[PDB]
Amino acid sequence: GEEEKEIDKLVELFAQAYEDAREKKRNGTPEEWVRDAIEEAARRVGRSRSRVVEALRRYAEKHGKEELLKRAGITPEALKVIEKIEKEEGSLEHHHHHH
Repeated sequence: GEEEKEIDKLVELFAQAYEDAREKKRNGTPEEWVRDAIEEAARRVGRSRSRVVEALRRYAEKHGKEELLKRAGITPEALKVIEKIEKEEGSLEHHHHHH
């Protein structure tokens, strides 16, 4: 009905984008395949690459990680790394700037 209207569909396009990334980067990593999938999932709707992260990550908190990995067509060994991609975008501790 009206539940997960902007969340569940944000995992659907991420699934096929992760497949496309794994097929073009055969010698790559699960982190590169999620990283490229998050971009194409955002590009599909015209959003930022950050808003889609909150969506696939919310979905795993609401449905559980075991449901997210099935919906995205990924392994739990790949799903656990998506949290490290979120923290790698959060690299304010690794850099210096004026404030």
